[PDB]
Amino acid sequence: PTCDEKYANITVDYLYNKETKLFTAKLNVNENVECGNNTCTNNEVHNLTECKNASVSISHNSCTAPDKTLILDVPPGVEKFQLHDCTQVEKADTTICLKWKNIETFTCDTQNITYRFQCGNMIFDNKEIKLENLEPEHEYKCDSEILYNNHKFTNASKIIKTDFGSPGEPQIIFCRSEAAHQGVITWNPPQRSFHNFTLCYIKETEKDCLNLDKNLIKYDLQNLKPYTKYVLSLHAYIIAKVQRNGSAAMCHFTTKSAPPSQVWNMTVSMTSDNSMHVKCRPPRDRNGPHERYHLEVEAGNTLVRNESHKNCDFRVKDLQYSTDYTFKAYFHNGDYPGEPFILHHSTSGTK
Ligand SMILES: *[C@@H]1O[C@H](CO)[C@@H](O)[C@H](O)[C@H]1NC(C)=O
Ligand SMILES: *[C@@H]1O[C@H](CO)[C@@H](O)[C@H](O)[C@H]1NC(C)=O
Ligand SMILES: *[C@@H]1O[C@H](CO)[C@@H](O)[C@H](O)[C@H]1NC(C)=O
Ligand SMILES: *[C@@H]1O[C@H](CO)[C@@H](O)[C@H](O)[C@H]1NC(C)=O
Ligand SMILES: *[C@@H]1O[C@H](CO)[C@@H](O)[C@H](O)[C@H]1NC(C)=O
Repeated sequence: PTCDEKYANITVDYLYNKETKLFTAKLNVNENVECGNNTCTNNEVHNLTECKNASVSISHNSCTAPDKTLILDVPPGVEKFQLHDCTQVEKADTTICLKWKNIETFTCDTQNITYRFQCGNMIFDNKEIKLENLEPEHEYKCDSEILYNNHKFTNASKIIKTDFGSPGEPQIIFCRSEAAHQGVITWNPPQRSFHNFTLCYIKETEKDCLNLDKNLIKYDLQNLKPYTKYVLSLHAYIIAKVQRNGSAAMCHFTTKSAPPSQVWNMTVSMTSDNSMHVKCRPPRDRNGPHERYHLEVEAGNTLVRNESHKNCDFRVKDLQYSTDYTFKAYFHNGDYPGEPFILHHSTSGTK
């Protein structure tokens, strides 16, 4: 057939010379072809400017006239594109973002420029791509190429590593309280890589948190309130490109009861010449399960009266006249009594 017939579907490969900033067009043909005015030694058209059309008329002894007129639509310079890692730092442990950047202008129409990627075995067609649900602490090879009129003119590879993902959780051997103001937590460290621990103890109203060293596996909880339930939470964390907290292990205990605080604002007031009215306010810290107010009346370093009520209101009647009395009032929570509030008041009249 005609050379236009034999070479109607001829393909070209573009080879960039970084030193000259010029392209070579390699004609994809077996036989040593002849080119018109312009020479094509071997089967290569040399020194082509980027983004400029060149015409080549192709013939061979095996085909007749007309010659195959081939238009070389030369691509942009390879150094005008850069493969950039756009990965979001908060999601670096499970994601990859890659994007080609156009670092210098070129006159070629961008509508004929296509970008391809292969990450693992997934194939993408776009200027930028995103991979999600990646396993942390792994390495992946993402290959990419750029096409002009579906012809590859450049390519690159990017090897990416995924950051440090979620450690924890630690295992509690036991968390208990053997005292009223103290508690303890015994645990085992998690198998994953971590930087430190976080302990939080929650009571009814307050929540207190602490950062402990990664080396210790026991914590002595000090300065606790008697007869109160504490919900402990222990988790491990790591400082990667962002802080990553692991799962939290939970445990609880109620601290032991203790003697209550002293009763508040105790008063003794005369109701007659031989009778007193004793009243006080509840202790700030009851520290126990039940409620009871006790009154001890002493005279001459000897206990003369011992009364108890649900409320701190005592009417001490029919006492001896002209006698100095000691009034010891205290709360009893059911488990322990409180330190007595001591007041002295003497009776009037004469015996
Ligand atoms: C293009 O891909 C080939 C493998 O297909 C590779 O050998 C070559 O180095 C890549 N080019 C660049 C500049 O990364
Ligand atoms: C744990 O936290 C403290 C601050 O609370 C910090 O000074 C210390 O360096 C951390 N430990 C480790 C091993 O990173
Ligand atoms: C991670 O733990 C720290 C305390 O170590 C806390 O301030 C932060 O809010 C926690 N974040 C999450 C998402 O659990
Ligand atoms: C005790 O009660 C009296 C009378 O109500 C009051 O003036 C005083 O401020 C109270 N003291 C305390 C410590 O609450
Ligand atoms: C007063 O009675 C209480 C309640 O039974 C008792 O615990 C306490 O010992 C008595 N006081 C004295 C000084 O005996």
